Amino acid sequence: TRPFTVPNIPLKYLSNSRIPNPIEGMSLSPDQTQNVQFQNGRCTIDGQPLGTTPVSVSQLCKFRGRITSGQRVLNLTELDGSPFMAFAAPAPAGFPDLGSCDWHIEMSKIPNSSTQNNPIVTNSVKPNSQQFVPHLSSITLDENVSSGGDYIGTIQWTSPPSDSGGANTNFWKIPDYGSEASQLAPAVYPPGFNEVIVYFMASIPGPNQSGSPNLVPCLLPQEYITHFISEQAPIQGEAALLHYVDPDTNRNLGEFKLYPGGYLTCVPNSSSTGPQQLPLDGVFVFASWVSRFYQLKPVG
Amino acid sequence: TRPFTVPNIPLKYLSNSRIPNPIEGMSLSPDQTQNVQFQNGRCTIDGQPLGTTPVSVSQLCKFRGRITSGQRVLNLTELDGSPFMAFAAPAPAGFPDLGSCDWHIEMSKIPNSSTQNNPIVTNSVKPNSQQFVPHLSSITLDENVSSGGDYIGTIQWTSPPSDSGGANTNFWKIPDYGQLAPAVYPPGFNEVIVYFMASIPGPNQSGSPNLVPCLLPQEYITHFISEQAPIQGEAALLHYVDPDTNRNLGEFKLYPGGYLTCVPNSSSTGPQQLPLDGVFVFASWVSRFYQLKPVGTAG
Repeated sequence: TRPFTVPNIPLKYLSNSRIPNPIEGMSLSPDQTQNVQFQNGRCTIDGQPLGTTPVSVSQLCKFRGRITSGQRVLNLTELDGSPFMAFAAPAPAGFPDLGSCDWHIEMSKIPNSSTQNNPIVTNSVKPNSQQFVPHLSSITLDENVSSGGDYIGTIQWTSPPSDSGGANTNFWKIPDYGSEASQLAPAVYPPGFNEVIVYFMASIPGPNQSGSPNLVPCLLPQEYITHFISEQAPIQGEAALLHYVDPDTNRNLGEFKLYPGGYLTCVPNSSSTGPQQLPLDGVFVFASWVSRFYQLKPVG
Repeated sequence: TRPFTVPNIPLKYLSNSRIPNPIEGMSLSPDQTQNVQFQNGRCTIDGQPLGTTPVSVSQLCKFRGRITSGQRVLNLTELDGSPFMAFAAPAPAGFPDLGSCDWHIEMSKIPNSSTQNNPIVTNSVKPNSQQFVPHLSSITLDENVSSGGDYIGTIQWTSPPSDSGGANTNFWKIPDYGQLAPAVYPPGFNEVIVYFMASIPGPNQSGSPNLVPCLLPQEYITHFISEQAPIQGEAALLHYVDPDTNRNLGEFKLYPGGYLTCVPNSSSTGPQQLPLDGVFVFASWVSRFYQLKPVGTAG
């Protein structure tokens, strides 16, 4: 019976699980009653990935598809060029889940066949548009692509969403996949007992209305998810009790519950306080399996 | 004593350890006896990173530094903005080690303070140029930078090196940094080093796939760093296993230094022939003299 483990690595060295960028911080949701329905960075702690969650940071917040010369319709594939059908997920593995914003994308043809010239095409996507239908293997870009072929790309930068009545960037949202998308990873809610969900923050370039850090929250560092996928440790409680340990002094900085559904909660010591003030060079370590009744020591 | 293990994940879901890009293939070197001296994707199998090798794909083939408005000199820090300690490493952790090419980069100021406009600045670096001195904590870009500040970026695309008598792109080579992980040689007994290939955008003179080689999947390196399994022989005998049938598809030696080897069954055949949906499984610790069953189709 394989014991449950999380990777023995300091947080500051681990990747966000919605964008392939280093974790800079832990944060609460602006409203702490708020639910999230992220499709990337979703994994049960016995190693079942949910929604669009890929295995590797190398497949995270990427898209692949065929576009016809001088046209705007990207016909989406899996990132290996395999056909995608949404029988089990809302979009291909890795597909971005960055809601309430415009995507300014970069991409290039695969494989390379060129002997000179810049292979990079920049373009943009309004995921609130009606022909944003990744659930049907299709999205339409804003500008025509001169050279047809097999394109792999990523979100280069984000901006507040178009045709939204001047709404700000809001990375706590996900896109509409459907037009109806049925295979979504379920929303996650704060599960009672004074507990709030903890989010791992990373920056992506892009302007926003406040001229502030452009931060994407996720539920779990990607390397945790890859661990769980390889390990497949059986769940033997209603939640996994975790310590955020300073690896130099061996001292516990905070008690946390990691629920079987793959989200982490804590009790903040106040609103002036919480995992926001914790250093980034701590290590999460499994203590024991507890019930959901289990009451945590306030953090901070 | 944590027994030695390798992640239970098919190769095709894993990342290159020199570029943050999915593994597409295994390949031998152009001369199959040639040494390599990659600074990224270097890690002992008991979990010691070597060279610039980062822990995460998130930090891989990336740079950060300060630029003054109207200058070309990028003064390097670590990726979190902390000073580069020039003496522990050849370059900040995750700094690209792609030699024998021009780098066409993209970068942006961190943190964002902007309310409109595109934040991406593009630019060029000749790593073979005079002022490519990362060891001395700076590189010089080809184009002036309008707007000074703290920049983080990556290699967007590669091209054959400038000022090189028209040499091709050679991803088997590193730049001169101006404390290197040591060179890796085939160890003998007709063993060749096995390389894991990923695509980065860019033209080459062959007009063919633009593939970077690396010694280990990054997820393998991250596991070793977490597990720190003690080394209990001169080599970790591995099997490349088809997880559907438990079929053994080939025997490999994983050296403590962090390179994989096989014996190719002929000059034109070997690991390049293997499917990418296998899993590497630790079998046993063996002596460096252990003779591998040759891999690949018989002559």
